Amino acid sequence: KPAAHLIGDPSKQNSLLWRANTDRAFLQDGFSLSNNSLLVPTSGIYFVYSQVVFSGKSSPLYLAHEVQLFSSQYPFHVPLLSSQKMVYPGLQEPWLHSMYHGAAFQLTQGDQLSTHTDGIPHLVLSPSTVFFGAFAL
Amino acid sequence: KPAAHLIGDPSKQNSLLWRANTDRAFLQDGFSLSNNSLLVPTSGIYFVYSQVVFSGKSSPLYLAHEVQLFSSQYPFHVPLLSSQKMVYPGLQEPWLHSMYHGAAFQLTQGDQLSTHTDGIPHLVLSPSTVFFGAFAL
Amino acid sequence: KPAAHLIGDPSKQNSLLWRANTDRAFLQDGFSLSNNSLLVPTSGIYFVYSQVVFSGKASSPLYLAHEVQLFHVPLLSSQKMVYPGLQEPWLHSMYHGAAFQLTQGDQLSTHTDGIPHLVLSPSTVFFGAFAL
Amino acid sequence: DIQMTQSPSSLSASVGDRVTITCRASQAVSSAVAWYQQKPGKAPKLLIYSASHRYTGVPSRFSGSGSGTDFTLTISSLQPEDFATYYCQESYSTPWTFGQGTKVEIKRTVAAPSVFIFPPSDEQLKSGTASVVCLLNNFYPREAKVQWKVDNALQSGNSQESVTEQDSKDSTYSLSSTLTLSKADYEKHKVYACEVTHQGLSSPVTKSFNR
Amino acid sequence: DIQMTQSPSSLSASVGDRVTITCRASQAVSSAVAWYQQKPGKAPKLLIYSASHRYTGVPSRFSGSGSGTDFTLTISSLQPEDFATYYCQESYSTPWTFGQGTKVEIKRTVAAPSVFIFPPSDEQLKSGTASVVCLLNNFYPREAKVQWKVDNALQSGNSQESVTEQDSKDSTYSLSSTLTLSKADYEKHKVYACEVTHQGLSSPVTKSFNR
Amino acid sequence: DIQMTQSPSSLSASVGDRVTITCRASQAVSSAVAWYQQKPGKAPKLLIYSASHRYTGVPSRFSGSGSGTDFTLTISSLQPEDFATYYCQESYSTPWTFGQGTKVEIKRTVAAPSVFIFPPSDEQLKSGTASVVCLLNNFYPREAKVQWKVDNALQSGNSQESVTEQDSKDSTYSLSSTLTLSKADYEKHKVYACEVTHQGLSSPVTKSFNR
Repeated sequence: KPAAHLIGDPSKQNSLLWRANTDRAFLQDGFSLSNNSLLVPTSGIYFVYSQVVFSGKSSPLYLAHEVQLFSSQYPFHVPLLSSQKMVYPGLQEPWLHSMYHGAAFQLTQGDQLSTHTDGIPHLVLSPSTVFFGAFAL
Repeated sequence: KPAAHLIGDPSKQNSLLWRANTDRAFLQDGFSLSNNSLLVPTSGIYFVYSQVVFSGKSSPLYLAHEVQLFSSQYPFHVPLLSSQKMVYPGLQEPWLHSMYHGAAFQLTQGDQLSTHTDGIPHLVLSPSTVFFGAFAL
Repeated sequence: KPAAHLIGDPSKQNSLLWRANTDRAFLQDGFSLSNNSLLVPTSGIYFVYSQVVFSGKASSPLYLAHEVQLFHVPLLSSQKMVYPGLQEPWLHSMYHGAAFQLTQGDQLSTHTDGIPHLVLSPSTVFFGAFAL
Repeated sequence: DIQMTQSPSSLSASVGDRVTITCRASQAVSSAVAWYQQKPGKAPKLLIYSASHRYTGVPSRFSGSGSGTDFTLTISSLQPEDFATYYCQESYSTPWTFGQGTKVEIKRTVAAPSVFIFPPSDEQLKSGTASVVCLLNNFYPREAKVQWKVDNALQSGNSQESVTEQDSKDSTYSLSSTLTLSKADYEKHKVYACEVTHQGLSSPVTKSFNR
Repeated sequence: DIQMTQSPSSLSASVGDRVTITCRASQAVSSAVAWYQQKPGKAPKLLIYSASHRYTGVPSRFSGSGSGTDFTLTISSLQPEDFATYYCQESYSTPWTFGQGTKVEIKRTVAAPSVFIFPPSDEQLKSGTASVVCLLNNFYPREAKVQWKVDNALQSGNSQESVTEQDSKDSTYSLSSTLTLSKADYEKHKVYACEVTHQGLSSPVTKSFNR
Repeated sequence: DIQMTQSPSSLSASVGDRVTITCRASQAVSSAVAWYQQKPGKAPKLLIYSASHRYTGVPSRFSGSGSGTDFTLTISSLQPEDFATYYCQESYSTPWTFGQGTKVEIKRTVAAPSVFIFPPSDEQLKSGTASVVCLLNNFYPREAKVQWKVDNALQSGNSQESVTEQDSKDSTYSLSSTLTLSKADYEKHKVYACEVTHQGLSSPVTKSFNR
């Protein structure tokens, strides 16, 4: 059974570039990355999940993080999983927001799972706090 | 292998009606809806998950979402997965609260999965934000 | 195919002791507890999940955390940091899960901070895993 | 609920013929449709589930297609034992409403009936009523005509018929007409005829007995 | 910890009998229960895991049921190579406590023991110690009682016993018992008796000697 | 991108030898590595995927090992038909870079070549050019030297060689040398010679014709 669990590269801090080549991250039975996307190995149902954590501290700060499926038609990107938060100005204490979700999706071979994030500078890059994963049912 | 992923009906806005007949919704290998419940197709272990998102802009406002298993006993429903949040009056900005959870459960054939929700009007009814789903292990 | 769903003992309220012997909780096909840790029955890939919920009613900040360790290395982590001047009661819920390659005899356990503030019921505080 | 509108209501085809049956669902319904086959006086048999999946044991000539809202059961080579009433069933919602059924009859080369006439039993005649029975045996098509003649005076409203279902080997019918009258009226007449008109007979056959 | 209380501790059965062994747990324990077979001088053998699942190559006359607290092993038709001790074991928690075992032994008819008494040898008396032996021979069932009297005064804590396994022919037991006391105390007294109580004995048998 | 550095570029081993080939990756790559086998003028064959898994119908002498960064194809007992370029490939990222290949040659006992010479065809002399052809047949090793003497005067830049691939049975090679020259210059001379040097010949073999 195909499975993959991805992790952020902490060496970037201004990008969320996924990897699978450490302790705690992996590709298995056919998964593969193509330009920061995860590539569905065969058609079938897949549980897909992803977690992020932001922290910190004029205008409102928009946080967001989405698991996407690349498509050929307009949009080019349909959202499978979505979360937003919005941290505001006058906060006398440091903040910390955490987004987790996962669901089952029928996918086909060669489909592309990517993630888009807003508030990347605020991400908490560690193996247990920011991840992207998928496995075949 | 049985699996189902359910979506809310946007044409309702006062009730949370699960449906499986659209894009990004499905029944597979025996799942079936019965009066807004999910019918467990055979006995075995299932991963059961759900997500909701609430949003808005005198008295406190109570939000809650729960994955229930119908029972013959009393109070006829036993809680499998539960979350609350409590959004209060004097908020100078719009709010948005999100609730996710999933776990493995031993169910038998004919069991009925449903969800009780508190705060229905404030639900964000879109496929990537409000869903209910289960699959066989 | 192995699977476990563990649940808190509410007869403790100052320790979070897991059990799989009630309604809604179980061990299937090889799992076992050993001193509050889930023992991995065979080597392979598992999905591991946990949820907790803290609550209070409001001098110094209060640190909340919940973690799924590999008995110490964190697999799943979360924090929150509730502060003093809160004119209304509070409630923070934490959930996460993911796939991990585990070997036979690996020990899944959980650390928690702010244990007194936990909300112990079957549907609010749990910890479980299943083989893929 | 969800309504299932199966078409056509019935159909007739010969052995070898490709038979297509349609089912249209009131809503969109995924592939959550099943097909059953029921021979009279017996329980339905599962034929197809999940729109296209053939239930185990079901021969290859049975196949199911369709998705969303239009569904189709197809028998490619209709067989002499394939006559039955086929139902579609939506499997998505509850209750699991069935289509109204489609009755399939098998077409066959014409076959003349074999006529047999049975007089009243001696022990029934002590009961004060006489039952005379005529038997049309192994014919096709179904349409036959039975005339009851009593001393050549033909009879009107005192006879009842019944037909078997088509044989699963030879695809033929059988008829049983029962002329009934009081012993009082049976003692009055001498000649009891049974006259059969059919498409395989080139001229009506009469079977009779003297009382 | 978790306690596993097997019952009965032993049971006598015959071939083709249905044998039911129970195991009751101190906690609820999911279904995390196993069963093992053990013959003397050999390691245990896995029969059943997960309460009801049979380990590979285990014959189907073996089965397990039960959930929560009451678990049972059941041999449907006993076979001559099934006479062993059966252990249940909780697999839920650590350590993985075993029950104390049930011994399945061979049923046969009641058989009174035949009693023999042996005085100390003379060469043993040179050692300063005196062993008196009582032999109970070829009896059934196993429950036998031995009383040592020394000049009609009965002894308490100076005897050791030992019983054989069911004989490989008549399935009987045999018990040895050894009163053991100094050459000093041995000379003080004259009459040494050995009183046996058994189920096959209608009144108690006393064997004795004078020194 | 990622780079896949295979080594050695080329090796030579006898039949039944254990052959071992390495691939070092530019990054860590999980176990996402595949191995292919390519015989000349044919598409690659998949041997191993996922570092160690053998694709179906690949014989058991091919094995793959390695993790993270240093990977290894192993042929336990080399067969005369296993001569090929072997490619490793990273399956982790895109594009899925292959390594540069490893030419596995088979080592054999030495075998002197059989020499044959061919004059120019009469129909080709009409064209105004004369090709002379020398064949060296079924030799080993590949290293051979062909000299062209025209009237004992050796030629320089007017011949071309081409060699076949190792035979799949006897593991030999064959070479074709083609001395090409104008019809004019062909008829100025009489003796056309072909002088072959090879390890299998203790003394160089010349083969020639007159015109």
